[PDB]
Amino acid sequence: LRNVQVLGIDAGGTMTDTFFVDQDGDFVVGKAQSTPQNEALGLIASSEDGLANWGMSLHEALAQLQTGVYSGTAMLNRVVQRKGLKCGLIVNRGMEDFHRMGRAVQSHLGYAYEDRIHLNTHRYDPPLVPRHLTRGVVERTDMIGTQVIPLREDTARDAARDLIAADAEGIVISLLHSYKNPENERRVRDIVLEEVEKSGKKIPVFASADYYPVRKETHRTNTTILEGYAAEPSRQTLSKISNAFKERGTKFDFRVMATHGGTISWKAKELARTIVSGPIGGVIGAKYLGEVLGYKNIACSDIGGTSFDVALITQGEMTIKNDPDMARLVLSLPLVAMDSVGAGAGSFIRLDPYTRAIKLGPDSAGYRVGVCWKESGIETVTISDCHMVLGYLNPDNFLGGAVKLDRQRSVDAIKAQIADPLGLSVEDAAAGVIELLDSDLRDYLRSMISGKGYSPASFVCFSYGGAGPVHTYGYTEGLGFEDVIVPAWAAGFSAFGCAAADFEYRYDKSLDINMPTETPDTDKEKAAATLQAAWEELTKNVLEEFKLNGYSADQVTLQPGYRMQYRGQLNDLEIESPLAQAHTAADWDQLTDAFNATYGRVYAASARSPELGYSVTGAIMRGMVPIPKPKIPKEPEEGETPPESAKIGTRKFYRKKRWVDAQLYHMESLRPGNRVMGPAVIESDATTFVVPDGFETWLDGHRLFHLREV
Amino acid sequence: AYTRSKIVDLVDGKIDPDTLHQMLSTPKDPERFVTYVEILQERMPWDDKIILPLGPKLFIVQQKVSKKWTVRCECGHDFCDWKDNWKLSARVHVRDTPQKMEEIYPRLMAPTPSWQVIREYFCPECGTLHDVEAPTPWYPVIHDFSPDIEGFYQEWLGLPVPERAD
Ligand SMILES: [Zn+2]
Repeated sequence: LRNVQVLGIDAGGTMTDTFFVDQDGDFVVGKAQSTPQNEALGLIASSEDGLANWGMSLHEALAQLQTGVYSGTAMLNRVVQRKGLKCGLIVNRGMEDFHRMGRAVQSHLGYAYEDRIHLNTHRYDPPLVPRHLTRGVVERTDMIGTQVIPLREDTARDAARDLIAADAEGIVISLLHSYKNPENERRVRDIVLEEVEKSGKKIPVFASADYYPVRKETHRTNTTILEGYAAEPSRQTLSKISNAFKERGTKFDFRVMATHGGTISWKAKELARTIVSGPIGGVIGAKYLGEVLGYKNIACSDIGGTSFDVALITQGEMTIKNDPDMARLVLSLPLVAMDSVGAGAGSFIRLDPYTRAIKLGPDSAGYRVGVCWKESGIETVTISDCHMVLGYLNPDNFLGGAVKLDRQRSVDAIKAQIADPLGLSVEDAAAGVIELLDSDLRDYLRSMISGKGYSPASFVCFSYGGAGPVHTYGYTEGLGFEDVIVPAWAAGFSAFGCAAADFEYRYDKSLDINMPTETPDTDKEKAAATLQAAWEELTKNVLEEFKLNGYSADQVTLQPGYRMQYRGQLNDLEIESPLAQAHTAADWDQLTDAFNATYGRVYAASARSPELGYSVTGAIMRGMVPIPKPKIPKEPEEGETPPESAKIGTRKFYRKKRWVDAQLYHMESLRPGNRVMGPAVIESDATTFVVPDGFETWLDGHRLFHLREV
Repeated sequence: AYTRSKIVDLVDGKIDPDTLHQMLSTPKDPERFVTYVEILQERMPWDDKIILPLGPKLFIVQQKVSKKWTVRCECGHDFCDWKDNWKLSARVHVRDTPQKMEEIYPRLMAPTPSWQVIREYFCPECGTLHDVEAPTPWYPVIHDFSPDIEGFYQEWLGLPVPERAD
């Protein structure tokens, strides 16, 4: 009957999403509460929920899966809320101060135009590693590996003993120019490792050269500190899940979504590569969906249990920043350009004791939804509690009614905490929280677009929080988007983007090819020979890892690329090779010509400085094998009047100081072409789509809805 | 716009960063001055009205009875009439030797006192340091600020000027 082949996953603060793709592209989606202390438990439960719609067992499916992609949010959250581990740092003696000085930069990282110049706005955050947990070793290696000041190994032994004594929970080692010559930094690491053995303590050590061998020491050290600070807690998670699944009969190695939009292996020790894996899942699904349906300019908007994630897909592509910042930290890993604000369905609603103003978040309730769920033990109300008071949520359909949500719990806790301290009704208490959030999310989405120089009418807005379809009206109202779309699978949209991700392996090797403009055709063939070699050395790496994953070389599609620049420069360009093979003089002329071409486009024709000569800085090799991508429905459209079968009664719905009996519709029972006039709520097992009075929706043949102002 | 207790925290150097950014990045609250000056008033131990703050512990003030405008310390000392330089009626310490400069600077980081002098200016009653100048030798005392108090209250604030004698 059915062969299930691809699985995507968003392990979130609230729900763990599963997205199953079968051989013909047909899919089904599962939801379960996360089990953040061991995400395997929720993964299994969600799998069994999704698979049960196909009347199929978790056992039977796992034997057929050919690949799966994991994405999540546990690590990213730990960084943002500075809830990492008491981590310590060893750097070169005399330069212990550089972490906490933040290279000056980090007193204005990610500032809008206006605050970049408003001087009194600049502010330093706490350093990831405080000064009393930094130490210094006496060593110095220069920009080409020469050891000017040899490592005085004694200072490394005291460095270790100091941080062991300080009860550090991990130790990071960053020595200048170690990417070039890691001898001294790896001796330090070994010496530290020795001292932790003697202490009996459980302290892991991170050499920056072992993780992020790249220039710019503030970037490298921040990124490496991330492995100690935030990655380590969720290090258990990918081996707990992978073990639980091979135990259960999977024959593949999981992949993870990584910061540049591509997948990497679950085995990699650089978990910081996988830190924005969940959000990037959503951006990739929206990218995929656009390609099928020709939407080239899409603004992505995701609302989860904890935050509101937002990115722009500009002419078919996402933007990837090279040496980016994130959470006001310089980092060495390539990142997809996104943005968020820390509010979601579970964000906690508190009143300033002195101002008596409402502050949403920044923390969330997570898989515990709020007070409305009796067994959650949550005492502070959450935005989800206002949903219940106002009639947004159905008390008896959280997770299909598998979860008991009591409205009167929400009403009593809203009154005591918010309504009565503010002299308002529970209706007006709840409606003012939702109204503030509506405007706060709306002004952010409008401004990230304004900032990048675009009008909202140049884009189509994909909305897919899983709790975002509850406020699509809110943050979109009057922005002037060309169209606003709620796809029917909105709740597992990132896990949708993960099952949609290309099966691709990438491999890199750096190089030192230096050519003047005027060169004889023998220096020119020598250069083409050495690049030609590196592609072959890389080509066997791509194919060798695809063999260990059960793929013969015939199924692998190969794409060579290289990195070039004018001779004296600091940054280079990736260039897709027009030739798969190089070799002969004129081909090296093609590779330079191609470079020149893109440099004109990337910058300006008159930026070109051929007279400086050329420098080839690396070589690249990509490897694609085919995979069932999720098939977007193409249903025949019918009448605008929806069937009587889809009516499920009404709920008391309160918006602008008014109560109305809002119709209830079963999402799956709606047909292509129907229309729904507000006030109405559209419900399925795990998505609630809110259309207040004053709005309208219609459904198309691709199970996409469309919000109109009306 | 801003809560009163939040403008207090701002005076006490204890305001939270969110509201500090809010105050900076958005249009100013027309009401600030009247809330501010009232916040300072209730923290003085003398009931004479404050007209304009000159420093953290220094004010232009309206004598409750005579209605004269004067410069006043927080402690009580009236220096002079408000149109005069208060520093002319204050006490001054001049750092003009390496020994005195090296009391507030490590050597080498101190200025050289044949080029630059530190002139500290104190209230006579409480020893409070209201202002420190850093000019050259010979350089006059500096009359920092001569405010157009009438126009401020009358044209920019929409307030009556406080009663005034000479
Ligand atoms: Zn005094």
